[PDB]
Amino acid sequence: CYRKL
Amino acid sequence: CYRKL
Amino acid sequence: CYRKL
Amino acid sequence: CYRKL
Amino acid sequence: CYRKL
Amino acid sequence: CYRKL
Amino acid sequence: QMPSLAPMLEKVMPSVVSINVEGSTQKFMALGSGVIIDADKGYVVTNNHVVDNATVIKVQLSDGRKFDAKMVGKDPRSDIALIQIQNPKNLTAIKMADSDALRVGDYTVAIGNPFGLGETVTSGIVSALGRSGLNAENYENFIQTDAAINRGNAGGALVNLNGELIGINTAILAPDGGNIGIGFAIPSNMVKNLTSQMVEYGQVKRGELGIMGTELNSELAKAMKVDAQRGAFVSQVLPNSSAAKAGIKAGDVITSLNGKPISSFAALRAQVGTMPVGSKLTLGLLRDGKQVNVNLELQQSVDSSSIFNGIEGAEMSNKGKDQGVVVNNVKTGTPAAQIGLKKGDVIIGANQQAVKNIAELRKVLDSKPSVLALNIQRGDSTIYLLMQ
Amino acid sequence: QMPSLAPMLEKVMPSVVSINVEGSTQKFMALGSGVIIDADKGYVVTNNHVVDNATVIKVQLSDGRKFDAKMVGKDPRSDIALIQIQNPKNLTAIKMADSDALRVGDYTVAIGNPFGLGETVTSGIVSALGRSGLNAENYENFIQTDAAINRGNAGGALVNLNGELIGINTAILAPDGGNIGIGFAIPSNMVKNLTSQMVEYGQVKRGELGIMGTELNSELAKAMKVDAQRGAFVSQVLPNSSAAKAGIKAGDVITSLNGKPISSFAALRAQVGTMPVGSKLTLGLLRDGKQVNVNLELQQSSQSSSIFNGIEGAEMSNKGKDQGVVVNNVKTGTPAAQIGLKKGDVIIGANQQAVKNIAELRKVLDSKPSVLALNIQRGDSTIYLLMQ
Amino acid sequence: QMPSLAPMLEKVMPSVVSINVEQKFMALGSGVIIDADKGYVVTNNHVVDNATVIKVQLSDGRKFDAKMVGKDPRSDIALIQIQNPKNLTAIKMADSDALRVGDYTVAIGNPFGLGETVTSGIVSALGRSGLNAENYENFIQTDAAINRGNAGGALVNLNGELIGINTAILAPDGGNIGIGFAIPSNMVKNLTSQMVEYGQVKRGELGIMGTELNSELAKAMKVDAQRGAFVSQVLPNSSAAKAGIKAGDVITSLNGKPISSFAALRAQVGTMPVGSKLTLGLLRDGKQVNVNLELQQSFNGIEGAEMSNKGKDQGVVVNNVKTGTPAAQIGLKKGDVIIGANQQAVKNIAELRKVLDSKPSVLALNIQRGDSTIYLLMQ
Repeated sequence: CYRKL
Repeated sequence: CYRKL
Repeated sequence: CYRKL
Repeated sequence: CYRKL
Repeated sequence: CYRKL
Repeated sequence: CYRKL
Repeated sequence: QMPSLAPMLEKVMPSVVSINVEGSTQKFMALGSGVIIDADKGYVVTNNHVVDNATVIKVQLSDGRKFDAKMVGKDPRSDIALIQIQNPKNLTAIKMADSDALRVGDYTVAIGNPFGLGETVTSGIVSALGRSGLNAENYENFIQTDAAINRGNAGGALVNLNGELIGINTAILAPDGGNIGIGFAIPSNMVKNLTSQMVEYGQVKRGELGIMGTELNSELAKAMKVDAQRGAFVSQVLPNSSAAKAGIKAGDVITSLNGKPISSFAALRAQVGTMPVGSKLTLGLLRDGKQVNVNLELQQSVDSSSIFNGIEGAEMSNKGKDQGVVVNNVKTGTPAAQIGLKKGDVIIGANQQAVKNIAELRKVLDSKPSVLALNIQRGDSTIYLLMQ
Repeated sequence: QMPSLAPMLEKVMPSVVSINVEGSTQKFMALGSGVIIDADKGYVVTNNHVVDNATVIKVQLSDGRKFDAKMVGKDPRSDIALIQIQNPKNLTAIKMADSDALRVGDYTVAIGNPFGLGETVTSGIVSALGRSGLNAENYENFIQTDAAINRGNAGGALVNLNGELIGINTAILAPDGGNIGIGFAIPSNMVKNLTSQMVEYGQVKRGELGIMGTELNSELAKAMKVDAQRGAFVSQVLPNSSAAKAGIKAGDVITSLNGKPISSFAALRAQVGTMPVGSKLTLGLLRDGKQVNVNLELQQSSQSSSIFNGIEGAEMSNKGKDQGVVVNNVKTGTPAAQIGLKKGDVIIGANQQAVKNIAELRKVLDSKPSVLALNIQRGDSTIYLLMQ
Repeated sequence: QMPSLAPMLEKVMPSVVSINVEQKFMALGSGVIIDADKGYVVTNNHVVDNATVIKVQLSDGRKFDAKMVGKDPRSDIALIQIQNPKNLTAIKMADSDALRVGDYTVAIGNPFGLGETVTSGIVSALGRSGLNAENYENFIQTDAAINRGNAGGALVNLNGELIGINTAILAPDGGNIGIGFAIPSNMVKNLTSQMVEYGQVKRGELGIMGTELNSELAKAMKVDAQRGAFVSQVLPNSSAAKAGIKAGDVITSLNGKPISSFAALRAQVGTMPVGSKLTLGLLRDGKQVNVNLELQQSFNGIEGAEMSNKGKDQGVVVNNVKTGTPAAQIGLKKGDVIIGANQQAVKNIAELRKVLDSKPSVLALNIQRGDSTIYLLMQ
């Protein structure tokens, strides 16, 4: 999925 | 409970 | 199916 | 559960 | 009592 | 039960 | 003359404790184990899922002494908590070790309290490193060990052959609920960091970089003509962020962190989310063939699901010069949807309470009223709206 | 040229056997394992519960040599059997070790016939010492091991790295009938003490201290201002007792046994519950924090399957001077209910043979005629009972 | 200073992989590289059978693609070949016969797909079998943790040398209970290398029939050993017969190595290739008989009948047909002489080959049953 960092 | 040696 | 312990 | 074997 | 992997 | 070998 | 672990466990085992915890909600008792970090202060690290929703918490040392101990901090996004002891007297602390030196092959000795039997020791090896994904949400950089671990081992110590703490055991993988050769442990360097945030702050200062990404497979490196197969592909570089300030390129792959290679994104993602808001770390890159290493710093990130308490439906903040709470959120079908909270409407507040900011609301909401009725006004229409 | 258990297991593995019993309650057959104690006599030790209800017992050697074996006795209170090999030739006996030298963290190797496969070896470590409290009736002082142990490892060997017997593998804690890393084994000194009586007498002389007591927890330790958090608390001392003679008063906390620290009351019970009558021993105890030592010996305890070899419902009490086969305990619905007689009264007059002593029974009770005729004197009257 | 396996594993993990296979199912598993240049990976047949596509993923991330090379469901070894292989690492073989119970073992695989996982243990026992009756098994047993997906994995000794391939475990709950089995290296060596030279496992058998030797037979027939291999009948005209093994014999050693059970020897030699020579240790009348043997199978011929030439250019002769064979179903009998086939006058088996090598859907044979002239039809 979309991944945030 | 209570035991006896 | 991962168990945590 | 304890198992005797 | 029969299994495989 | 005899098996060839 | 034999080899043995007894000389090491003879001096470390007093630094592992049993944990019996009582909640009030539905009320339950739960079992577990912990690790004494600080002798004098009494800081005992444990798992978050072990200690949440708990009225009474009692700690039982390796000795047999029962203590009391209330919470010092928690963090369910990585499953680490901290507690400290009532009347800490003559304790023993564990020695931390650098989890970043561990290799797939080192021998591990686990400690904990399975099935409330007491302090049991197990031997094994580091099965593999940087394990993530068994629960996609939280930060996972799990050390995998074949050391045996069962129910109640959580918060238990995983220590190398010198007795230095390399991990806190947090999970297993058991289709029948019994150890089948897979244990999972959170590295001590992530643990030392969150034990270090719960002491000074009381909570965790959720750090923020300013990038986005996704796990670099072996397919992307084939077409992107990238040399490495495992890394972190920086899709999105967020603007005005401390990350972008370092010149982080779009389309890079982070492969280094303190000169130490990186297993996975969800590991690097996990490795970073366990840090204080004002730390400084280096990243090795790979733009077009040049491994440009750049320093960096993290920048800030006030959650409102803690004001909901079961009726969470959408995101509410603060407006202007405290004219009111905020409703930019537009959610349909949520727990806060049947009660008709639509967009562009905050007011004063409930039960004759002047509410113009998020804090002024929290002042009186948490007086626990039987029924609470907002005052929200849409356009010119002053309406009301009731809960509980 | 790497480290290995193979050179030690070359010599010790023959001393481990597999046993296969057939019997009645039915029809059933089950399997276990055994350890050769006396080579020249044919003395195999095993678990009592694999030996209950035994018509024919056939050991099998490691090399495939089959044999036959009659019982030498049993001990249902510690789950230790012992058996005698019929026509034994060229056996090997395993060396013992002192269980009082075991420390947590030492290395262990488990040998047995799990799952009817054959002589299977597993390794582990001493997970913990002196675990008990799985069934109140039995004297247990178990050793916890992570060495894999499964059904058929019964009465197996558990040994240190010099091939010296430390334990007889007894039970596993495993919810799902398969080892999850917890194994329990009776220590060597216990097995050594019990078997020793089982050779001379075919029974265990139970010698008592004459003390009542209970587990000392850290909350009772707060009560009595005692600086010990585990130990043995003294409820009351019986009159004309070996302990009462020694100077044991109510309100003392037993802290050591022959100088060795005490893990629990359950261990103190099980440890001296096995020693033969008149065994010298030292105890350390705590009366108002003045650490007092005392010495004593055991005295006699005073106040069916021992002979039947199949039905443990009744209990053959002491013969008496003139009397015999008196009984003082039976359960309703036992195999001692099909027989006709009851606990309240019993004597002897079997098959028109003037008989009174339990030894005079078996000289005809082993004759096994087609039909048996008891002759108790229930009440003041004469009666008879028939069988087979 | 603490000892560790990380030095040994650093050199060996490159040689294990994870494999994925794809009404239609999708499979997990593990394999191990045998030949770096050609990219040969070995694994268990029960992960790579019924495989539309075979996707190998090395230790470093690099996914590749593999095709089948051989298979052998009877022992459960199957071999793949990696397509377009660059920079591969071959694991070093070990001689299983040097294993002893009590040795230390390391199990590398891909359990539950999680990733390349390492687990330690000892040699629980050797020569185990009897779990799959109709199967060749000489299993190594290890208490090294092994679960679903670890199959086809690596069992290496403390020096990283391949001693066996992890295969099956006994576990009522579906999780390892401390009883894990593995196929010995030496068997894998014999099975793999056969799949490269011949594509299949050609495993002819010497001609002993017989059954296990139990301690009860030791008493009845004055036999010094309690575990071995008892010979019922020898097949006639087989190597076992030619070598002079008789009924009532007991087999105690294979090539100087002792035998555990008849079911093990039945597996050790089931993996040997056709014509392998060997020496058995026998026991007749309590005296040591040492034998030497050579295995045997289970143009100039045809499916059922044997054809040789006769005379100059006259035609080939069917010299014997076994009843029930295909060539006896088509009607060919003893003595028939083939002068033409499909309007093509035939002489030698070479003019018959090119005609037959056309692989036509029909065969009209202009034979000569005795003095008469007939046609025979096949296919």
